[PDB]
Amino acid sequence: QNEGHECQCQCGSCKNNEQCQKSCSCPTGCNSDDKCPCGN
Ligand SMILES: [Ag+]
Ligand SMILES: [Ag+]
Ligand SMILES: [Ag+]
Ligand SMILES: [Ag+]
Ligand SMILES: [Ag+]
Ligand SMILES: [Ag+]
Ligand SMILES: [Ag+]
Repeated sequence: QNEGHECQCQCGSCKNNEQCQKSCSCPTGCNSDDKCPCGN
């Protein structure tokens, strides 16, 4: 669960919706769409 980072999602849901831009284990590399089952 490595989500102690800055939301690094290059999507439109994270890059914008800051409701989940602070606790997602996305390994600051998330750059795909079927690799973002993030909701927080
Ligand atoms: Ag994220
Ligand atoms: Ag995302
Ligand atoms: Ag992403
Ligand atoms: Ag996200
Ligand atoms: Ag986010
Ligand atoms: Ag995420
Ligand atoms: Ag993601």
